[PDB]
Amino acid sequence: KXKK
Amino acid sequence: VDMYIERAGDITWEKDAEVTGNSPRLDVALDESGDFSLV
Amino acid sequence: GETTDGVYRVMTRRLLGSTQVGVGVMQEGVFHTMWHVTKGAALRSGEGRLDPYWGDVKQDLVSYCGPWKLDAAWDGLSEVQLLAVPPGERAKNIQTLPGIFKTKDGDIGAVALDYPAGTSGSPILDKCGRVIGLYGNGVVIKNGSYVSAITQGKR
Repeated sequence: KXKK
Repeated sequence: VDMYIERAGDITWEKDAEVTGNSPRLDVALDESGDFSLV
Repeated sequence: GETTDGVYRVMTRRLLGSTQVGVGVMQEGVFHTMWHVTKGAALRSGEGRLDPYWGDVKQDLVSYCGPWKLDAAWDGLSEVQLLAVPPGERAKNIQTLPGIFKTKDGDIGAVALDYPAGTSGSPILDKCGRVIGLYGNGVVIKNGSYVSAITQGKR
């Protein structure tokens, strides 16, 4: 994720 | 705040594409605010 | 022409540079994205305004200008493609076999692909090019990698  | 959209391409399936990633089998829960969590 | 079919970046700007906060799908005059991208707020498209129409924070989805139009479903069997539109990078197709989110209310396809947060809303496609869901609501597993639900609304 760079949870969204 | 200026929230705006910009076109980024056509939606098309790519023939002969790199297939990658695994396929996990997870037990999860979803709460009323849209959060998924591992169970 | 502010609602021509396609995939779009969702951007924010203040007095300085722009930031890509997500991605969405324009289909049949309706813009589709994930709730956490826009927080359900209005969008500008050129000189025009797109107003929120339908949404659900539990599904983490929102539609603009009309009801949710995307109705194709993962068949539970076939490989799919993420049409990833990452910040500052061109749209790219990534093919994968989904895994599964097993929940008390049933199974959901899930893709194990990792992208920046602003890739949220990128569409997931079946072999006919239909959008079977949007990427970007998921979990982080033990090793720090990511698994996204294939999030689809009800048409």
